[PDB]
Amino acid sequence: MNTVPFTSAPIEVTIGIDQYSFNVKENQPFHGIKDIPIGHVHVIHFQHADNSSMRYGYWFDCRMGNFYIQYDPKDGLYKMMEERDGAKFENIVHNFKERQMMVSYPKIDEDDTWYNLTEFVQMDKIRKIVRKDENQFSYVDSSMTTVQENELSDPAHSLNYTVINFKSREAIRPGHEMEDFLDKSYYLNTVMLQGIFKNSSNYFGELQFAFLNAMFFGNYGSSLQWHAMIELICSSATVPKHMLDKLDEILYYQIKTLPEQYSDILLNERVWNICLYSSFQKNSLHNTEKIMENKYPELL
Amino acid sequence: GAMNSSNYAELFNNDIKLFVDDTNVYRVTVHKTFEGNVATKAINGCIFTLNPKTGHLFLKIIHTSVWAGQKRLSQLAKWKTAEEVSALVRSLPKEEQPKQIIVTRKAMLDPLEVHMLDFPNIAIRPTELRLPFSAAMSIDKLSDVVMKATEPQMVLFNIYDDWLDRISSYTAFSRLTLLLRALKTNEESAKMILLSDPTITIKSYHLWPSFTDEQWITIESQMRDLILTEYGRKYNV
Ligand SMILES: CN(C)C1(CN)Cc2ccccc2C1
Repeated sequence: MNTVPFTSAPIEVTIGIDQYSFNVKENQPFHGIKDIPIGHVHVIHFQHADNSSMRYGYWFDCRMGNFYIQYDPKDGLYKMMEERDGAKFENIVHNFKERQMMVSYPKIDEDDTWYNLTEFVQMDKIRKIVRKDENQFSYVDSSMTTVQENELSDPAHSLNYTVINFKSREAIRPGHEMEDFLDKSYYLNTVMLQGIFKNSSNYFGELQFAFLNAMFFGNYGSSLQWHAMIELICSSATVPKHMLDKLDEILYYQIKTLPEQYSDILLNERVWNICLYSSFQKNSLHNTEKIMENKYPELL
Repeated sequence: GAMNSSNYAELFNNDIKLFVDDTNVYRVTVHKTFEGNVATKAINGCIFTLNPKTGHLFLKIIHTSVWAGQKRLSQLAKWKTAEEVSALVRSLPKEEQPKQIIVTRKAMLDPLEVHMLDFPNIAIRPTELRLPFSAAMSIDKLSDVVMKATEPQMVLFNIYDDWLDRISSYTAFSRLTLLLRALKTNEESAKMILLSDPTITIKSYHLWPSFTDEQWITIESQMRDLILTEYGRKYNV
């Protein structure tokens, strides 16, 4: 189990760690988060008490370094940093644990939610979507736009998700116009899976990462990407059986975890009704359809 | 964006454009089988592609052979239409290719857009107008060449005959759409109107009778009368 210490908490902020969150008061003696499970990526995120605009946060993996949080009063946000002196870090953390100034990552033992939400997500792929190579961790916020969004303006602060576009030459083979637009199997299996992602695990990783950025930061371009990647699978007549089974599980846990009060903005009526009821895979997503129907029957 | 009453003069400016109407591409008769079930038999069709400024009609005849062994024919029809339009554009010299293609039914938008991906600078647009181009098969010479075709065939007509020698394209399009609206609302009466006087003929190279300016005004008035009536006859007013 690893630890992310905080130098201090000078401004009142709601802090998130994965799907958990807690309120910290202005200058409350708060010095970090302990007992963070090894083996998964994590995200630590922030919403200031004063400006609910700009949720923001950091993707990281404690196996890749010793990371901490320090408020910057000039830029006015909590910043993740890496500590390169391992002895200094161990010493800081042990003192803060002895004084019990740290919250405990509060995982229930029965609970596999975070694993299920992040199964295929890997830090190395996050870092290629979020390009900032001098840090081992990745910053995301509500406002960041995607590469595809920019093509329809600062390239350094973009989310470089894989561009998916159903009405493009990449997706449509000359002379297969109708075939390829109504059955996207070519685009899914040959173009994207074999050509671009290489395997379905990297595809699912980007899909899961896009969902989490949409949920945690209300990042609209990420929500668009999550829905596009779902629709590409569901609108393909030919999908490996193992991919459909896993997709059903992935989506199930995403729908289970989504705040009931955000379904209006984070869920696209058209995509979901099409995927569950009209598409080739309308009968291949049993778990997802059952939770969608019992939790958000209004959407459908 | 969409074409409507408000940007109607754009049709007659100097940017090349085409209307595409697919309503007569897939055409069927519905009949009973010996077993008392219902079946369709397809008949020849056509794509109606029209330059509203010049009157140039590119009538692509759709032979029934193109449906043989195919499923979901009403969906294919839209894609077949888009394939044929895209082939037409590619066959034209660059300086004759349209800058916009206006489809008369919104369901053609995605088919045409996908088939025209090679032409990013050609705008594909819908319209809010309820244009009467389906009544093109009420024009006897157009109907006759469609029904006689024994293979796929493109036939090139000027739907305005020689009208542009005396009137503007705006006025010619208004005349055309009035004639077609009439033929669509009451084919028999409309056709009675156009031929009642045996002394007015259709030149071999024309689609419509050789009316004088004054005779066209009478004709147009009669077509309006017909259209207003049928509208009463229909709603009782
Ligand atoms: C018979 N007329 C001379 C046309 C065909 N020769 C001129 C033209 C050009 C393009 C499309 C239709 C038409 C009609």
